[PDB]
Amino acid sequence: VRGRTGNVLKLKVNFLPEIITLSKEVRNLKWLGFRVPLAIVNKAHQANQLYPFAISLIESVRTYER
Amino acid sequence: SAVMSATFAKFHPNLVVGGTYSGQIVLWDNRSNKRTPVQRTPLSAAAHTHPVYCVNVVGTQNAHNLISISTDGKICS
Repeated sequence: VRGRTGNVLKLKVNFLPEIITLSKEVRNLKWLGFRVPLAIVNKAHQANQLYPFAISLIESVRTYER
Repeated sequence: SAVMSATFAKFHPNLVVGGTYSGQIVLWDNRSNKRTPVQRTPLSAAAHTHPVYCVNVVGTQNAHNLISISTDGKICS
């Protein structure tokens, strides 16, 4: 949903704050591989594989809306 | 996209290129009626997954190899 005149609603990808967290997970694991639970490792593996496809979808949304 | 290390292009001063945060690399051309990149890279498996931190030229116009270093442990010349 979008907030402006006319009450329009735009497009979106559900991977907006995941890019930052994936960078955090990649740096925390390659940097030293800290005492990070395997659930976070599962999140990193489930979202890093989507990360280029996710931001490509973000590119599609941004260019389509532009 | 968030371009990281947009370096030059040897023997192509106006055909500037740049690696991005998305994992793709973008090639601009000021003299192509598009300041937006005229040669964008898709974010498929051929390109990089993680952010492309260092795109860089290797060799002259004969072997214009453009190594795009990414944070995936994968680079693309």
